[PDB]
Amino acid sequence: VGSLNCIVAVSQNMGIGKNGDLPWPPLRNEFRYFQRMTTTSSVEGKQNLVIMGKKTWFSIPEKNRPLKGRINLVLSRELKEPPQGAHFLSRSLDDALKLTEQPELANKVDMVWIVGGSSVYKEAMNHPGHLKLFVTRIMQDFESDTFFPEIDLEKYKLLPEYPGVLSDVQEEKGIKYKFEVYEKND
Ligand SMILES: COc1cc(N(C)C[C@H]2CCC3=C(C2)C(N)=N[C@H](N)N3)cc(OC)c1OC
Repeated sequence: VGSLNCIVAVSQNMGIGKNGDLPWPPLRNEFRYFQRMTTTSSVEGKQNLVIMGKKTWFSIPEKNRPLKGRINLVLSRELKEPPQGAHFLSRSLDDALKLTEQPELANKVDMVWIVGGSSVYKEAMNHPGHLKLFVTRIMQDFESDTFFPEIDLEKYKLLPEYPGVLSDVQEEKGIKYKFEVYEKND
C-alpha cells in the first residue's frame, strides 16, 4: 500500500450529494479526472484500491459499478456481505487497510483512494499519518443534503501546484470549477 488519498467534488456551500445524487449536472471532464486519478497506478503490476461507503457505492450507475481498473472496497457495518459487483467489504477503514496489510492484497495495491461519503471522509481525516486531499471546487451553491466536513488549514496545506492537475478555472455547462490538492502529515 502506497499513498492514502481522498477525492471529492464539493459545491460552494460544501455540498457533496443530494438524495444520493450529485447536487449539479453531470460534468464529463470532472468524471474523466476522477477516473484518471483513481485508476492510474504509480507502479506497474499494481492496482489502486478505492474505498467507499454503502451510500456512495449505490450512488454510481450500475453500468459503472464496480469502478473498473480498480479494487472496489465498500465500508459498511450493516452489510454482512459485499454488494453485488463489489470485491471486498469492511466494517471500518482501520479494517480495510489491515486487509491491504494482508498477503491477500499485500503485493497487489499501490495507492488507496477514498471516494465517499462524509463519514468515510471523516474517518480518513482522523487517520493519523500522511494524507492528501484532492478537492474539486464547483464555484456555485447547490441544494445538498450531505456535506464535506470542513478542512483545517492549520493541519492541511494547500499545494501551489501538483503534477497532472490543472491550476486554472474550468467550465462546463455554464458552471465554473477548479482543482486543489491539500496535504497533511501529523
Ligand atoms: C452520475 O454518474 C456517475 C456518478 C458517479 N458518482 C456519483 C461517483 C463520483 C463521480 C465523480 C466524482 C467522485 C465521485 C468524487 N468523489 N470525486 C470527484 N471529484 N468527482 C460515478 C460515475 O461513474 C464512475 C458516474 O457515471 C456517470
